[PDB]
Amino acid sequence: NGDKGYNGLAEAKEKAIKDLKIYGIGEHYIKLIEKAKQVAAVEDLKDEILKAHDRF
Repeated sequence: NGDKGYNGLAEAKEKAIKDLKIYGIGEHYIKLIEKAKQVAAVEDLKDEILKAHDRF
């Protein structure tokens, strides 16, 4: 995970922030996915972001 040569990381980040935007997630958290080091971080961040969203 986090392979710079493959586009899997870029596609993972793309679909991750796609989900985020669907849930009305702001850029503050969307940037976290973009700054993710690896796909595992992308998945973990997305979840934690949506938890913070659902946390009221």
